Order: sequence, then structure tokens, then C-alpha cells
Amino acid sequence: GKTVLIMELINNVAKAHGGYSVFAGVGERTREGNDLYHEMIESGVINLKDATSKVALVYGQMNEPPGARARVALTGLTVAEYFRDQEGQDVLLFIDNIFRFTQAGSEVSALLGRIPSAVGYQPTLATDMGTMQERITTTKKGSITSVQAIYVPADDLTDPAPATTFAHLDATTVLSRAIAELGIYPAVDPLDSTSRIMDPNIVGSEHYDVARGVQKILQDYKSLQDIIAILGMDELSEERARKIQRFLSQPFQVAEVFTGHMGKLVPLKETIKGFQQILAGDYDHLPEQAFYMVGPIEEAVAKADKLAEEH
Amino acid sequence: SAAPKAGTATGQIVAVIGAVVDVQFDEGLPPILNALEVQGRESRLVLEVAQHLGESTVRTIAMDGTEGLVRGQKVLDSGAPIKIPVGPETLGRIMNVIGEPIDERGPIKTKQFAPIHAEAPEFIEMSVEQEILVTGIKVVDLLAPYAKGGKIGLFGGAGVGKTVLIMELINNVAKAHGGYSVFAGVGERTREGNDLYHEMIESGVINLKDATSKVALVYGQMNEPPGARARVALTGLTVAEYFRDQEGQDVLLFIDNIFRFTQAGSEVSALLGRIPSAVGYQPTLATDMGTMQERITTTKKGSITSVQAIYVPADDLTDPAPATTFAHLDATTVLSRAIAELGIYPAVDPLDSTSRIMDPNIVGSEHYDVARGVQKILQDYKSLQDIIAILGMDELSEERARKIQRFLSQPFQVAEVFTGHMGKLVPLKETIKGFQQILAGDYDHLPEQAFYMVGPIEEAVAKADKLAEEH
Amino acid sequence: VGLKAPGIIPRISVREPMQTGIKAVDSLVPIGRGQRELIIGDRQTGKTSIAIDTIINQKRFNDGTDEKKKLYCIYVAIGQKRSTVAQLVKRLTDADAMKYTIVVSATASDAAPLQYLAPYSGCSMGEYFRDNGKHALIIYDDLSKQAVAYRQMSLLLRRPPGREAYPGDVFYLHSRLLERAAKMNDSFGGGSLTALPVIETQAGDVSAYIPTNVISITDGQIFLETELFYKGIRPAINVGLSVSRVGSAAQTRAMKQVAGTMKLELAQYREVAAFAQFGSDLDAATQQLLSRGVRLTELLKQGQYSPMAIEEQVAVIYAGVRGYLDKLEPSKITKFESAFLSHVVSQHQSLLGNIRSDGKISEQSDAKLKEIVT
Amino acid sequence: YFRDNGKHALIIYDDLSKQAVAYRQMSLLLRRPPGREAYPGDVFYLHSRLLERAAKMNDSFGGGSLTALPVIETQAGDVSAYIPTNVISITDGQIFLETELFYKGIRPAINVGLSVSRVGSAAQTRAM
Amino acid sequence: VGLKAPGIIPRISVREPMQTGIKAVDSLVPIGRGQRELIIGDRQTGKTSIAIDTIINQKRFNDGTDEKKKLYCIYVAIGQKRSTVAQLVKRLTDADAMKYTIVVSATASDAAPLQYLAPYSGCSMGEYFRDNGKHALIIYDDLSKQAVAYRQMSLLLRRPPGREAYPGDVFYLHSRLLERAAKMNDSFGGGSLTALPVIETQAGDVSAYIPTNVISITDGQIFLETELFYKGIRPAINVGLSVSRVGSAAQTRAM
Amino acid sequence: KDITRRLKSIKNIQKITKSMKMVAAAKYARAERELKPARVYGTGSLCGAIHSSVAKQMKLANIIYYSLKESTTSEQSARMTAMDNASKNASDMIDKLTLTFNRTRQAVITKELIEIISGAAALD
Ligand SMILES: Nc1ncnc2c1ncn2[C@@H]1O[C@H](COP(=O)(O)OP(=O)(O)OP(=O)(O)O)[C@@H](O)[C@H]1O
Ligand SMILES: Nc1ncnc2c1ncn2[C@@H]1O[C@H](COP(=O)(O)OP(=O)(O)OP(=O)(O)O)[C@@H](O)[C@H]1O
Ligand SMILES: Nc1ncnc2c1ncn2[C@@H]1O[C@H](COP(=O)(O)OP(=O)(O)O)[C@@H](O)[C@H]1O
Ligand SMILES: Nc1ncnc2c1ncn2[C@@H]1O[C@H](COP(=O)(O)OP(=O)(O)O)[C@@H](O)[C@H]1O
Ligand code: VO4
Ligand code: VO4
Ligand code: VO4
Ligand SMILES: [Mg+2]
Ligand SMILES: [Mg+2]
Ligand SMILES: [Mg+2]
Ligand SMILES: [Mg+2]
Repeated sequence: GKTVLIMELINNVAKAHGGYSVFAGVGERTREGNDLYHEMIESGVINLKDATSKVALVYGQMNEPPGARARVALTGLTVAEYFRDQEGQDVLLFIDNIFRFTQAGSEVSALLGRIPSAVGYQPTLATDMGTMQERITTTKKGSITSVQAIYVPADDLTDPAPATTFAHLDATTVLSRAIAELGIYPAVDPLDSTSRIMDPNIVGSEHYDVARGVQKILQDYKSLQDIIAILGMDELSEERARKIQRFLSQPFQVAEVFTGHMGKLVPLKETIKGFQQILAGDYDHLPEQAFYMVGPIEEAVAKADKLAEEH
Repeated sequence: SAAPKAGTATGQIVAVIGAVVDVQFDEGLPPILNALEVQGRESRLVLEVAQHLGESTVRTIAMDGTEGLVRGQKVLDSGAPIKIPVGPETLGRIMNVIGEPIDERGPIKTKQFAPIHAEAPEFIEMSVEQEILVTGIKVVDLLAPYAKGGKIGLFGGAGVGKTVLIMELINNVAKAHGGYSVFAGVGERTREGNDLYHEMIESGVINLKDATSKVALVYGQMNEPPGARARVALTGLTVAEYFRDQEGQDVLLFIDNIFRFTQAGSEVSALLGRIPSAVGYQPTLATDMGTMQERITTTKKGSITSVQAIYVPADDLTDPAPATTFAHLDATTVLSRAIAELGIYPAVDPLDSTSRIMDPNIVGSEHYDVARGVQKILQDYKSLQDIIAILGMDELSEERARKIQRFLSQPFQVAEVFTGHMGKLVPLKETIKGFQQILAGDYDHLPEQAFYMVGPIEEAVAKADKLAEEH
Repeated sequence: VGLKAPGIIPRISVREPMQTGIKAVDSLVPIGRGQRELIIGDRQTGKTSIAIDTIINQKRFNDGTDEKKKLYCIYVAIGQKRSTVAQLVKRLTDADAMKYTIVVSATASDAAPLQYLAPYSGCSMGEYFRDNGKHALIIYDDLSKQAVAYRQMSLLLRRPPGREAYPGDVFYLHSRLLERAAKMNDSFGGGSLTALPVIETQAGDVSAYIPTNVISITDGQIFLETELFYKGIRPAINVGLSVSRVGSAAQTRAMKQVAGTMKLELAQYREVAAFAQFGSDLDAATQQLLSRGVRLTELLKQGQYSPMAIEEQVAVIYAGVRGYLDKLEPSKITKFESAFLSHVVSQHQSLLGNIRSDGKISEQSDAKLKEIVT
Repeated sequence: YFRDNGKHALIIYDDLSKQAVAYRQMSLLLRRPPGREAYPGDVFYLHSRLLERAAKMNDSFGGGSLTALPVIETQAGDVSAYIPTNVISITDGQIFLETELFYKGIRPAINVGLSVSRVGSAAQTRAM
Repeated sequence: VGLKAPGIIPRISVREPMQTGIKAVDSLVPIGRGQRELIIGDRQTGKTSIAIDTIINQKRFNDGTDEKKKLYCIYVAIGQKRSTVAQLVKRLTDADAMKYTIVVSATASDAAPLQYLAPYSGCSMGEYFRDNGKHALIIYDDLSKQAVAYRQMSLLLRRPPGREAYPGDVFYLHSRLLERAAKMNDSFGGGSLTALPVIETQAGDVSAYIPTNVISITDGQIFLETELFYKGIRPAINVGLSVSRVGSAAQTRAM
Repeated sequence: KDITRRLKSIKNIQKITKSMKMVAAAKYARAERELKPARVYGTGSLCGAIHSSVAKQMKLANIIYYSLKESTTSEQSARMTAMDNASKNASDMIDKLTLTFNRTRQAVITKELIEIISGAAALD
């Protein structure tokens, strides 16, 4: 759920965005680049007629050598740069996997006359990921609100690839594979999804508290789910979560091609009342999965009808 | 004697790369292990020769910084290994990896100096006599007994109670010890070396006035290069040697981490022209740990009751570092990190703490039996604690341990700086009656942790009062 | 920057502690001056904030009376985005904190050698003070990232790698450095330099090569666990895997009076607080040693862009160690620690004054406090 | 030939995995520094380069096609091994076959949650 | 010491067992003569004592009647502290046991090649008997430590390492050796040489590279578990992970 | 990283189970003090699996209290066992999965270490 999400952020954000946008596709499928092209035509974003185009598409993918996947990310960045600086505007940049900027070195390093390292990699990955990501930023001349993507080789966050990267991203979202089984989508995890913009001053005292409280209940939840009770719940200690887990499983737009579920979204609007209830106890009792593949509390009772239980 | 050939014993440095300086002599190649003097210096820089590269060029290991060294600097050939002054005239002073005085009290006037590289004692020098020596500690003295000339080994996984223990063994043993003592601090903190210094002043052990000093302090630590941490252990051993041999006395030697003798190689190996091994290490670690530890022993001339310490990199006993070492230590004590959570201190574990002096002949039939019985109950205990019952105890099968685990958790002296708990000790004295009871069942029932941070059974009821439960 | 650490004789004894201002920190884990306190901790966990509070705490000191009771600050940034750095420079500037601080940056762009030479550059900064009577606080933000950044440089010189590429002298890398922040004896200057090396915890492992390499040196390591944090348990310090090492010498008589029970009450409590969740029929009243983790825990959770001076820290926590608030179901405790002060700086302006007179807890104010608490 | 002549085709690469076992061989002998599990680093460009060649052809280009199903060897159940990641990280749609099931009667034995069609419902006609 | 083991034709069948004297051993795990019995086991577990009992058992034999019903002993010490060795020499001397034994030492100090060449030196010791009708018992105390000690020597000759530095021919290291303690057919001499290679168990793993390398050869492996011992369960032998292999041929009709 | 995950569950099971273990005997204390005078001659003349064998055999303060009083202990005994026969046989796994970490702790350390040198040591 890394690239699906990005098309999505394009949906809510890219289109409605004022100012120009870019999309560097580094490494990943040509299939997607194509569709992404034509979808950007179907929805005007890219218009082949007038001159009402806002996105710029830079590509260099899979069917190419590493010297190419090494720099396509750079180029699609050299683009977004020119717009922010010499043309003072707040750009957006979409890199479909930015660490391909490193598969690259991992494919050229040793064959360059270098001594390997972590996993074989390169004695440069740090400066590499560094020197590059330190361009996609704001300044006294303009801003670049960017969106990247970073792959997890062998499913190991322990890879110095997803790892080293972290120190750059102004919000984390480690989608879990053991989560896709659970269907939870996006697979964003209630632990490893940080942010350097989550203080009560900007997000909310109310909001950032129940967030602490959501992951709190979640932590001892991660333990209880197995520890003490041993899988089977019930046990004792009635001292919500399974509820909230379904809350943040918004199936949204870009996931329509699976089960008709559509654009589950809406900008904060009615999160209030809703999610808070779960945690303090209020409104919390609806027969478990009865509130699964949807989000708003208003659909607890607007579904209870769908699946009723009584006599 | 230290005197070269009728041809230049001076070479000129041809290569510098951190801790390895290659030198090139024309008229008098210096053997491996020879101490070399770097000229043009503002201090004392000795480079220990290590290989004979050919092209009439040697290969040295730097004993201190290689800063500012220059490709052409003259290097002098002493004609003998690094030799430190040995003698009673080194007691109460602090030496470094070359014998230089670092406690600042001026020159170390001595009759002679001994090479830090000496042939280990031969087979027909060894001694089978294993006379016991008491420490009055729970697991450490009782479980895995110690002995005269016997080597102690404390396996700690980085901050689990390896060095605290040693200061402690100094407490009960060092002070009351008749005969001289040594302390080689290899690798570890300078902070400790300092305190250890001043504590040894506060308690007279080291007296700066008379000449009533018994310990000798050799140091070479962390803020230094590996060529130095490689040999400080040797020097502080070359010391203890001279006392045992040429001065027939039963010495004690305290090495704060003796495998730093190997971090050393692990920092000089590959950069010497060698092919790596286990973890990267060195194709020499075996002979290394070997050749060295086979000096700190007894003989037909005197005894060296030593106490070492061995670190556990990445908490893995599976490291060929704590591992390889084992075969040398005459009593084991693998302090566990999963034990410090439990607070159990020392963190000595009821499994991996062996001894080659735990037979009924020397420890006790009564003692070595309940020891077997303590670890016995403990083994199926390690299983039961999780296996069958699944964490929560109670279950069924009433068929003590949790008690005994608190018994051998003597918080003692060197741990006062934490919670006022003091010198919990006493030499075997009243272990009798006490620990045996637990196991057979007698006196065993006192409300669990009610007997936790203390040892003697006499404090089960002398605490029951502290925390009472009835009506 | 290639200086060799002092030694046995120049140094003396870590005394005259340094105030982080972080209750949980100082009280529980007190930091003495001239020492190295390791703050390990995973991504998003507080390492930079705590150090940033610890540094913000010298405020009132850098313009008041007792010169010796001061502290200059050296903040080393290694790897970080040069925006995160501007986040601090500006933010520290808000509290005027920058006015007595020196900050150095080796931010990503900078070639590997810089991210390497950087700490050894900050060490020297403070050494000016540690060698001129004056004291200092240096923070090596991410030595870990410097580890990622050292191997680079060596491998390219073709210096055979060893463990995880780490050039073997990965020790002498971080021994050599920390060993330079020492305590200075009167006879040498009385100066000091305290260093808190920041480290990146990989999912919770504190014993990784480099961490071992670093914890195996430093005296005192504050572990910050991402595992907790959100729980509210912030700073989130794990006892049993984190120590002060230097012992009670750091904690003044004040904390030696109150805090004396705090950290090891929780050293074995990590069992009972890891049991109670299923008791029922045991030692009925064993619940006290338990009632004493929860309620206090909510007093043990300092958290804000503001430090509560030593005498305020002697105010709120003490009240707990001396179980008076106790019994009452936690929840609102947060308002005590908050209001007890707005209530203290509004009427109780003398009680704090008995720590700048006696410098410990008075027989008197014990009662006084005990009256506003009850 | 077909994907470029209007005509369509189905190619099956039985064991690219075994080709992985078989690629490193060749490179190591040319002394091209190994990386992960000997795999010559360009173990990606090995299997990217290839799969990326079975594509869909637009009318304006031919209308032809080539569909490819790369076979892979699962080591006890791991689908995320280096090479598999390398391959699943490319391909659009992965049918996982588990030995763990099979005999159960559960054959083909497909694990949902760790296998997808990716291309979406476009493949499945209105019927499905 | 570079001799090649005999072969199919010189050998015959492990018969005429050898008495350890250790009940649990012999009875349960009987050792026949001319064979290789592997005694694996972690630190502090009894490997040297058992072998030392097994050797002490030939006492009454080395001075009585039936010459063929005897046994000479070759004790190889590889790595060990030369004090631990003096512990045995003196101790074996107490039971007079040393009077019919040969002991060889490659104790730590000794450079790696010695700790290497040592076993191949003891093999030859006994081969004197196994080639002169007479029989013998050789104990290779710690081949494991010889493993630690072999890689050293090869790496320094720049012979590419393989697994855990182990020079690839880590097999031919310990195959070559054990394969030399064989059974001798009448038609060749009737002599014998029995070998018990000592091995260091890392926490309980018997299948580590070197152990596999060694258990994959030897016929019959007595596993000694530190996990038990103190339990009183000494020798502490794990059945299911230890065998006699040679079958009931060793155990006489009695057992 | 990995075994940490399945080592968590065990530790998570401990707290709840291992503490209740103490309760397992406590329930007994809160019973006998009054039950005894009513027993013997005072009148006449997971969760284990004890609370089951009696119920499957179907194929006024007298008996109903006397039985329950003695049945009380037969019922909580489940805890006894749940915290002692469920934990006796569930720990080993702590000492087992912890003992292979260091197996694959060491492993990885001595696995990737190979690769690093697999290229480094051989060049020109
Ligand atoms: N007392 C506090 N209570 C709750 N949150 C805090 C507190 N102080 C700071 N924070 C927030 O906590 C986080 C503190 O840690 P921070 O991210 O700065 O450092 P770190 O995790 O140690 O390293 P890195 O910057 O690489 O993530 C910041 O995201 C900040 O906004
Ligand atoms: N039958 C016996 N019962 C209980 N203990 C014994 C018995 N025989 C010997 N011991 C003791 O058991 C230990 C036997 O094993 P020993 O330590 O000699 O060899 P090992 O563990 O195989 O290898 P290492 O010498 O390296 O430890 C000795 O410490 C010894 O004192
Ligand atoms: N929002 C979503 N809802 C449900 N399933 C999803 C969603 N996003 C992705 N998936 C599932 O996961 C698979 C992989 O996701 P994808 O977003 O294409 O990741 P990436 O392209 O980054 O590998 C899809 O084929 C689909 O089955
Ligand atoms: N006897 C003891 N009692 C209680 N805690 C101890 C004891 N010895 C050590 N510790 C704890 O463990 C930490 C590390 O121990 P230490 O002995 O300094 O080991 P080392 O110096 O060998 O790493 C100390 O900071 C302290 O918290
Ligand atoms: O703290 V010790 O790293 O010296 O084991
Ligand atoms: O599917 V992604 O291999 O590009 O993470
Ligand atoms: O090593 V076997 O040949 O016994 O599989
Ligand atoms: Mg993708
Ligand atoms: Mg230490
Ligand atoms: Mg930071
Ligand atoms: Mg032995």
C-alpha cells in the first residue's frame, strides 16, 4: 500500500492544488506510469490541447540501467526546484520510491572499485540519501511540499534502507504486511508512524491526546492480544481498540478496483464526537466486526440495520 | 641487555596508517616484538615491531598516538621488547603501558625492568595444589567456589555487574590480603581508575607517605590506541610475575576486562595484512587469549591468585570472545542482563557459573549436594516458570527456589551508592541451617518477596515484623 | 581535535550536579557534572527534546549570581536535516537559550568526514571551559549516525572492514571522544564538561554493536523507549536497562532524601507492575508497593517545553515519595503538578527558599508542604 | 514476435528463481564483486528488465500482447526473500501457492492477503 | 602423521568391546573396540572425567592374565591450560593409571600448528598398537578447540576461508583423523584403536558446523548436557540425540 | 529483529498469569477459616479444566451451600493450575526462544559480515 496511497494523495491534494506539481517515477512499473499518464488526461490535469497542465512527469524505471534509476529522482527534483526558486511557487513532488536512488548504488558501487557494507550496499548510502533529500525542501524563495515512498527489502525495517531514510520524512507510515492479512487498509501501523508536526499547537490538544490514548490502549493492546489472555480474548479484566482499528481503516478512493468501496474521506469535519466516544466508552458496544470496513461512528447504527441482532 | 649490531639500528618510517607504522631499516633489522623509539618526538612514542615484511621493512603497532608522524622520521631500535621496571619500587605508584609514571609522583627508581613478553611457566613448573580461599559471597563463594592461584572470570554483558564485583572482591579480599596486589585496568573508564586510586588512598592501601603500599596500579585505557590496550594487560601481569617469582610471594592480580587484550587485535589485525574471521576478529584470538592467560598462574616458586573480567559483545555469549575465554577461568559467573530487570544482584546465573574446585573434598558433600539440588530445582524451575503452568504460577503440582533466588542476591558493599543496603556478606558462618531448610521444605513459607533484598534466613522473621500479614 | 583525554590525576569526582530541569530525569536519573550520560532511544522518542530541555534549564543561571553555578552549552548536530537544526536554533533563540550556546552542524549534505570530525569539534569547544574553570554541556546528537558515517570514509581508503563494515576501531571512535568530557580537580582547574551522547535504538535493542561500543563506556545511560511514549509514559525510561552509574553523588541531599526510593522501587516493580494485572488471591496488602508505581508514575511523567527548577522538583515528587496524595485514583494528578506550582509561586514563596538556605528538606517545610498537600 | 504483430502470447518462465541460482555463477567467475547472497547486485535489472518486456499493446501501436507468469521457488513459505522481493516488487499480481495447504485438498492452495491481481477488476469481465 | 586410514579389507567388525567402567555409559551406550565414539557436551559437563574414568578402567587389566583383554591409553590435550593437564597427569598417576598411558599436550601457549598437529600425533601413537596386535584408547580432548585453532594457520597462508573462517577442508580435517582409528582383522593383525573425540557444545547445539562435520563421521555419539548435570542427572545423556550406532555388537550378551 | 515479537507475547502472558499465580493460593485462605467447622464431623455423624468433569456427567442453605463451599475450592483450583501447570510448561519457551535470538543474533552478525569481506578482501 505504498503507491496506491500516493495516487490517492494526488486525488484529494494534487488536483485541488494551486501551484504546480511533479511526479518522478523512480524504479517502479511502467504499467503505472502509463495509466497515471492517461488518468491525468481523463481528469484534465494533463491536457494535450490548451496549456492548462499543472503536473510535470519525469520517468526512469525498471526496464533501465541503474545509472538511470540513480538520477531520474534527481531530474524530477531538478524540475520541482526550478519551479520553487526561479518561479516562486509552492510545488508538490511525487517520487514513486525514492530509495531506488540507492538500489542504484547498490548496483554500481562494487563495480566502481568500492568495498561493500551493510548487506553489501555501499559506503555512501548515508551521504547518498542525504545529499539528495536535502534539496526537496522549502526556502526564503518558495516551498516544496513533497511526498515520497520508501521500499522495505526482505520486509526488514532493519534494512539500512528504510531505516536511514526515516530521519528525513516529516511524518511516518510503515504499512505492515502482517496488517494486510487483517485487511486493515492502509496498512499504516499504530506504532511506527511518527511526525514532527504532532503537537497540540498545530494538531490539537484534544486530538493529540486521544492519539496518545489511541496508541496507549493500542500498546497494552498489542500485548494483551496475546500476552496474559493468550489469543482468545474474553478472559477477565474488562479494563474500543478493535473499534478504533476499524476507524483508521478508511478504504477510500484508489481502492475501488477491489470491492466498490469508495472515497471514504472528509477533512476532519466529523471526527469529533465519533473517535473520542470509543475511548472514553461512550457509544462503544456495537457487535465487533459490525463496524469494520468503514469509518464514521454514524455508520455503526447505519449498519446495525444492515446486520441486525435481536428478538 | 639492549644493544644493536655494528650497523644502524635506525630505520626510517615509510608508512603510517592510523595505528600501524611500517618502518624501514637498512643495517640492522629489529626482531618481532622489539620496542622501537620514534625520534623527532615531543614525547615518548614506541612502536612495537610485529612483522618482517621483507624489502628490509618491519611493521609496527603504535603504543600511543601516531599524530603528526612523518614519512622519513627516524625510529630507533632499543634491541629488546617493551620492558617496564619491575620491583617493590613500583608499589603504590601508577604505571602506563610502557612503565612511564602517570601518577605524576616522579621517576620510578628501580633496580631493573623486566620485558613484558616472557616465556610462560612450563609443565614441570605447574602445581596441582588447590588450597581453598573464602570470599563470603553467595553464589560466587558457595556455588562456583574460588581458590588460590585460581582464575576468576566475570562474564558481563556490558553493564551487568562485572566491575562492581571486582572492587568488592578488593574489599573483602585485597585489603585483608597478606602479600602484594596488582590492578591492571585494561580498556575500561578512566573515571573508575581515578576513584579507585583515591579510594585506595582513603583506605591506606596506597599510602603516599611511609612505604606501606601493597597494590601496584598499571593502566592503559579507552582514550588510548589499541596497541596500548593490547599490552597494558601484559604489563600489569609482568608486574605480578616479578613479585611471585623473583620475590616468592602469593600475589593477586586484578584485570578490569582481560579480553580488551583482544579488542586490541580486532583493531589491529586486518590493518596488519591479515584475513578476518569469526565476526571479523582475528585468526589469532585463540593463541592470543592463550599465550597471555598462561602466565597468570602458580608455580614451584610462588602463586598468583587472580581475578579477571570478560565482556560479552552484543550480549552474545555466542561471541568467540567470552566463549574462548571460559576454558581459562577457575570459576564462572555469567551475570545476565535479563537478570538485572529482576534486580537479582549480582546477576550471576543459576546455570553458566561453573568451577573446577566444586567437589565434596574441598567444598562439602552437604554443600555441593544442595548446590546440585539448588540448580536442580532451578532447572525444572526455569521450565515450569513458563512451560506447563504458562507464566502464572499456582496451577497444580505443588511439587523454595524463588526463595533461594533471593538468598544468593546478596546486595553487599560496593552497591551502597544505590539504596543504603550494605555489606551483606559473612564467610559461610550461618549458611548452615538456613539455605538447606528452603530445599527440604523446613521454614519455607514466608509470603514470597517478603524475603527479597536480603540473604540470611534469620531475616525472614526479622522482616515479617517489618511487613506483617494477619488478623 | 585529536587531544588525548586527561587522566586519573587531573580528574577527581563527579560532584556539583547539573540540572536538566526534567523532573523524571534529574530526580530518578540525576546527571552529575563532568560525566558522560548516554541517552539512547529509538526514532521519535524524545532524545533531542530532553537534551533541549536540559539545555534550556541553564537560563536563570547564565545571568544570575554564582558564576560557578552556571553552564554553557555545545549542541552538535550530526546527520540531521539542516531544517531540523534551524528548528532548534530558532526555537532555542525563542527562550533566549541560544544567547549562551554554541551549535555545530554536520547536516546530511556535508560529506562523511564532516559528519565524522564534527563531534571532535564540539568536544574541543567545551574543552575551552573544562580547561578554564568554566563548565559546559555538550550534546552529541546521533553518534549512531556518525557510525553510519564513519565506515564510509575508512572503506574508501581500503582499511579492511570488520563488523557491519565498522572499521574495527569503532571503539576508539567513541571511546576516544567521550573519555574527553571529564571532571576537573581544583588542583587542575575545577572546570567540567558533561556529555550526553545521542543514540538510535533499533526497535528496542540497546545492545547492538556501536550501542555496546558506547554503553560499554559511558557512565549512566538514559533509555528512551518508543514502545511506551504515546502511552503518556514520557520520557518513557526503562529501569533495569538504564542507570546513573556515578551513583548518588550526583543527586544532592534533596534527591537523596526523596528520590532515594523512586528508581529502584521500580527496579523490581517491573515484575509486580508486570503481575498485578492478574492477581486476586495473594498477599492481600502487597497492593501498596503497587499503589506506589501508578499514582507516582503520573508524577514521574515530566513533559513540556519548560523545566521545573530543583526546588520545585523538590516540591511535587517529594509529596509522593512521602505517600500523601497516594490513594486517590490517579487521572487528575496532572493538575496537581501543574497547579501545585501556580499555587506555590502565588503564596508558598518561602518553602522553595529553604533549599537555597539549607539545600535539603526542612523538618519545618515538611510539615508546611504536608499541609497544602493534605 | 506476436506482441509486435497484433497476435498475442503466453510465456511461462519456469523458475526464475533457479535462474537466480544460475546467474550469480556467471558473474562471480568474471570477478564482478558479489553483494547479497552472491547475487551480482543487478539481480533486479536481472528480473526487472525481463518482465518489463511483457506489456500491453495499444491499437495505435498494434493491439498485440504478451502475458508472462514468472515461476518462483518458495523457501518454506517465505515470499519476501531477496529475489522474491526483487520479483514481487515488480510484477503486477502474484499467485501464491502454499505447500502448507495442498494435501489438505486445498489445491491450488492460494493465500489471500499475500497474493493479488493488482491490475484490479479490469481483468475479470463483467461476469466475474 | 599423514597416513591414510586402512580401508574396507584391513578392517572387519567392531567386536570385543572396551569397558569404560561407567555404568550409564557402557550399559546404555556400549563402546566397541576399534571405533570412534564422539563425546560432545558443553562447558563443565563431564567429557574429560568420563574419558578419564574410561581410561582408569583398564587398571586391573594392564597387569592381569589375558593380554588381548588389555588396553593402552593415549590422552591428547588440545588447547587446555597446562595446569589442567598437570591435574590429570598427577591424578591419573594417583591411580597408577599413568603407568600404561601416554599423554600429549598442545596447551594454549603452543602456537596454533601444534594444537593442530597434536591429534595427528596421538593417532600415530596408538597406531603402533593397532598395527602390532595390541589395542589402544586415544582421547582427542577438544577437536573443537582444534577447529578454533586450524582456521588460524590457513588464513595466514591466505587460503580463502569459507564457513566461519573454517578452511573448507574442515571436514578432511576431522574425517582424515577419525577414519584412522579402525578395527583390525585377524588376517591383518587383530589389533585395534578406539577414539573418542571431545567436542564443545555451544549452549546445547549439536548440529553446529564442525559438530555436523564430526558427528557426520563418527559412529556413536555420547551427548553430555550441562542443562541436566546439577539435576543430579550425571552423566546426563540425551537419548534421541546420541547413539551407539555400531549396534548391539559392542554390548556383550550380558548387556 | 523478529523473535522479539513472539518473545513479547510470552512476557505479556507472564504478568497476568504469573501474578494470579499468587492468588491461586490466596483464594484458599479466604475460605477455610469458616468452611472447616461445617466439614467432616462439624455437620454429620487459560483456566485449567477442573470446572468441567462434573458438568459433563449428565449422560435452602443445606446441600446447595455445603456443596458449593467445597465446590468453591474445586472451581478456583483452575487458577491454581492455570498459573502453575500452564506456566511450568510455558517458560522453557522463554529460555528457548531467548536462547536462539543469540543464535540468530550471532548468526546475522556472522552472516552479513561474510558479504562485507566477500568483496572487500579480493580485488587487486
Ligand atoms: N514532553 C513532551 N511530551 C510529549 N511530546 C514531546 C515533549 N517534548 C517534545 N515532544 C515532541 O516529541 C518529539 C521529541 O523527540 P524528537 O523527534 O525531537 O527527537 P528524537 O526522537 O530523539 O530524534 P528525531 O528528531 O530523529 O526523531 C518531537 O516530535 C516533539 O514535538
Ligand atoms: N561423577 C561425577 N559426578 C559429579 N561431578 C563430577 C564427576 N566426575 C567429575 N566431576 C566434576 O565434574 C567436572 C567434569 O568435567 P570437566 O570440567 O573436567 O570436563 P568438561 O566439562 O567436559 O570440559 P572442561 O574441563 O573444559 O570443563 C569437573 O569439574 C569435576 O570435578
Ligand atoms: N487502500 C487499499 N485498500 C485495500 N487494499 C489495498 C489498498 N492499497 C493497497 N491494497 C492491497 O495491497 C496490494 C499492494 O498495494 P500497492 O499500493 O500497489 O503497493 P506498492 O505499489 O507500493 O507495492 C494491492 O494489490 C491491494 O490488494
Ligand atoms: N551488586 C549490585 N547491586 C545492585 N545493582 C548493581 C550491582 N552491581 C551492579 N549493579 C547495576 O548494574 C550497573 C552496571 O554494573 P557494573 O558493575 O558497573 O558493570 P560493568 O562496570 O562491569 O559494566 C550499575 O550501574 C548498577 O545499576
Ligand atoms: O560495562 V562493561 O562494557 O565494561 O561489560
Ligand atoms: O511494491 V513496492 O516493491 O514497489 O514496495
Ligand atoms: O552426516 V549422515 O552421513 O550421518 O547425514
Ligand atoms: Mg510500488
Ligand atoms: Mg566495566
Ligand atoms: Mg533528533
Ligand atoms: Mg576438558
